[PDB]
Amino acid sequence: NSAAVPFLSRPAALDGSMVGDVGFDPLGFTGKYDLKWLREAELKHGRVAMLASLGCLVQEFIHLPFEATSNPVASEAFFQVPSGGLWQIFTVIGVIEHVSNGFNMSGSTMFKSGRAPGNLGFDPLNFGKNPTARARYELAELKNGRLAMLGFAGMIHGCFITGKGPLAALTSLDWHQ
Amino acid sequence: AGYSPVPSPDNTKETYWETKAPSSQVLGIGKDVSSGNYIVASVVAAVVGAACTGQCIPLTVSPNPVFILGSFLLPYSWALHVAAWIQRNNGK
Amino acid sequence: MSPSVPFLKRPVALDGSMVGDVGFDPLGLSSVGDIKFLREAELKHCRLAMLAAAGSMAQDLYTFPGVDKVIGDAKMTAVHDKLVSQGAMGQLLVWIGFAEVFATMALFETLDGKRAPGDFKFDPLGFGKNPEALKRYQLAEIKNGRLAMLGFGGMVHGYFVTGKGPLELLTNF
Ligand code: CLA
Ligand code: KC2
Ligand SMILES: CC1=C(C#C/C(C)=C/C=C/C(C)=C/C=C/C=C(C)/C=C/C=C(\C)C#CC2=C(C)C[C@@H](O)CC2(C)C)C(C)(C)C[C@H](O)C1
Ligand SMILES: CC1=C(C#C/C(C)=C/C=C/C(C)=C/C=C/C=C(C)/C=C/C=C(\C)C#CC2=C(C)C[C@@H](O)CC2(C)C)C(C)(C)C[C@H](O)C1
Repeated sequence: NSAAVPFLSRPAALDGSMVGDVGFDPLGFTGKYDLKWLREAELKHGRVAMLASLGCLVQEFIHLPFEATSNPVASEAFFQVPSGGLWQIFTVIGVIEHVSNGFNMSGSTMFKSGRAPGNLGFDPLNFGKNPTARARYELAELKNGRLAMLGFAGMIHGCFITGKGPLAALTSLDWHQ
Repeated sequence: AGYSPVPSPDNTKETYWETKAPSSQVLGIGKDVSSGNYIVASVVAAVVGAACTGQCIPLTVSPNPVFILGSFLLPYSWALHVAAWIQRNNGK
Repeated sequence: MSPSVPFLKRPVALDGSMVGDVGFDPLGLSSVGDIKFLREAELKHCRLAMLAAAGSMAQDLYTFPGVDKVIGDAKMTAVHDKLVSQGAMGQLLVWIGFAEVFATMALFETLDGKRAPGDFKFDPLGFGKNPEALKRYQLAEIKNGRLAMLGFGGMVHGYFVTGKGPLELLTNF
């Protein structure tokens, strides 16, 4: 009954309401966990991974003037960079998390207010005016976030293996070994 | 009398017996196997397990995995022949 | 009864419903367990073994560029052993394990009666629509898979005896 895994029954929780649903839950996580919590996690992972993948790609080509910020490899850059700045980013991200969630950062309490999953109210330029455009943007954001999760995973692991940046690794494939 | 009901696994049947032999639901997946099948299985398992055990009695530092596996048929043959007796006295 | 073995009674579990059912179960292995489970296993083995036989012949005939350097003169299980070190067999194992986790979900559905054994709804080119066709193609699949299980056993064991791949063996003998 699923549309993604045609030989498996459609997950009961997935009924086509949330955007991006193709009836893909072969392992039954939706029955065990709240779908709103799962979608919040999915969109957060996708957004962080989108930012991360663009970050690696831009990092390897554009660098800050300082020597501590001139590593084409993202993995190596993490350690070459000062630790104080990394911890500052950690704390600022934590503050942003707290404020955006409203201090309701738990599985039980996050959606007590009733805000839709993935909606932290961040739309400064107001690009969500048109409802149809907003639906298209929601599906595009989900798809691009999933793509970015997988892509950044590939980038970081290929950086571990090759020891080079993403596109340097891509263009320096060793065809003769 | 106020105790909560005891949960038991799915498809749990009544296996208590005061007859000459249990009800063949005791044999589970092999409930529909024939008594002749159980007899032949028990004899074959006994012979193979005894042979594979004899091939390993003076255990070396590199015993044969297949002989180790087959040696477990001697214990298996006992259950097989018990099942044979159960299945002969239950109509099969 | 038992058309296949005329001197034995027709297997109790086998009623002739399933494709390729000639009442063949001399040892009564269908009485133990669920016949749906055994049919899923049989179709898995059929498809895997016929892929394996075609692959043995095709590796004997052609090899991809640059594989000769890695495997040397290895054939069959020797190729396996050689490329486990390289990592090819590991990647195949990872991806097959993914597919097999999803096939585990499929088997659990089959045992509940939701899924027909061996049906993964994989029909891209759309061959099986004419219910008649699918009914023939199912019999052909079962028969070819059985023949292929036997053929791959023969190929591997001929390699064991002689050290030669199937067609290389057949050429010289
Ligand atoms: C952590 C990230 C994450 C999260 C929280 C979710 C959450 C969700 N996804 Mg999923 N999704 C993700 C990543 C994620 N997704 C990625 C990267 C892709 C691209 C392939 C998709 C593609 C996708 C589609 C196409 C659909 C969903 C849907 C859903 C929803 C229902 C299914 C479910 O319960 O998933 C929960 C899943 C998890 C919590 C992940 C569990 C991971 C396990 C424990 C280990 C995985 C290990 C490794 C990565 C797997 C490979 C192993 C290999 C080495 C052999 C749910 C909101 C459906 C939807 O929209 O429903 C409303 C839907 O149709 N997702
Ligand atoms: C068409 C698709 C294709 C497939 C499916 C495939 C599969 C495998 C497998 C299977 C798991 C292994 C193990 C393997 C190994 C090697 N491949 Mg190969 N390969 C393909 C294509 C090419 C091309 C175009 C080239 C190439 C090469 C090499 C070299 C280099 C050795 C050296 O130069 O020392 C090695 C070791 C390069 C070469 O030298 O070819 C003359 C080269 O250019 N391959 N290749
Ligand atoms: C929130 C919001 C806004 C916004 C916004 C913003 C800033 C949105 C930013 C979105 C971004 C940055 C999206 C990035 C997506 C990246 C992807 C999918 C990467 C995939 C990589 C892959 C597959 C790869 C790879 C690779 C691998 C693995 C290995 C490598 O060797 C090779 C290779 C490179 C090929 C605005 C400002 C408009 C306001 C509005 O009110 C709403
Ligand atoms: C279903 C489906 C599709 C599909 C598909 C695919 C990819 C189907 C593939 C089917 C295959 C690969 C079938 C292979 C059968 C092989 C056999 C029967 C071998 C027997 C060997 C023997 C007897 C032997 C032997 C031998 C022995 C033992 C001794 C040796 O010395 C040599 C010797 C040779 C003599 C498509 C793509 C159309 C799409 C569609 O929408 C869905």
